[PDB]
Amino acid sequence: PVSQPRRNIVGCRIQHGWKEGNGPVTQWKGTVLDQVPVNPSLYLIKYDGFDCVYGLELNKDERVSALEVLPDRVATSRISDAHLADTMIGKAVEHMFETEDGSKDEWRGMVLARAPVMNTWFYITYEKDPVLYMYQLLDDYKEGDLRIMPDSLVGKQVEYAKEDGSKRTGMVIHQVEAKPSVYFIKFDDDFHIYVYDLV
Amino acid sequence: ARTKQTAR
Repeated sequence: PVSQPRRNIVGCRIQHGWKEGNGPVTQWKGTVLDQVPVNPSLYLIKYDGFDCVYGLELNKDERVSALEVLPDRVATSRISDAHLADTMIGKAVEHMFETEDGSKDEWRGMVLARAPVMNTWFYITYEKDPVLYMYQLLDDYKEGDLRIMPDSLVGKQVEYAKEDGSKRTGMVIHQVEAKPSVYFIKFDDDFHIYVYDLV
Repeated sequence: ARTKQTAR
């Protein structure tokens, strides 16, 4: 029942090709943030240039090619405003973005956690787009683009009714510490991490 | 402010 002993790659910088279904190989470079306890094949990765956190079975997915774990070391970045950061956690927020034409575009959301590994970054999700995002929110805050407002189900299966008249099954993979009724869900055949209040 | 990525 043996398997090749591997270095734990959480915290590592990686790069790899990805075989698009009936398409070209695309190239990806990112940071491994986490290895999911209930499914150790599954990693959460923040890719450079992509706002969404993705979940991939990096060593198992046959679409991954030329996976390279880099020696590049992620900086042990001390937190500038530990106080401000710590208090944003679990808070509802109004997060200001910019449109194509530069017009304002405000999104209601919730700050979930400081991200592991890239710890000047934050986990955040949105009321109108409930997947896991990741930004350096202290920057948005300082620039006035982030306004703050005043048992575990992990391991269980959930079914969601797809808007295109269909159903799918996911696993509850993580409980948000600051808000224990909020969980991360991973569905098969979807790379996004869904964030739902399960109470 | 940040630019929203329309695809993801």
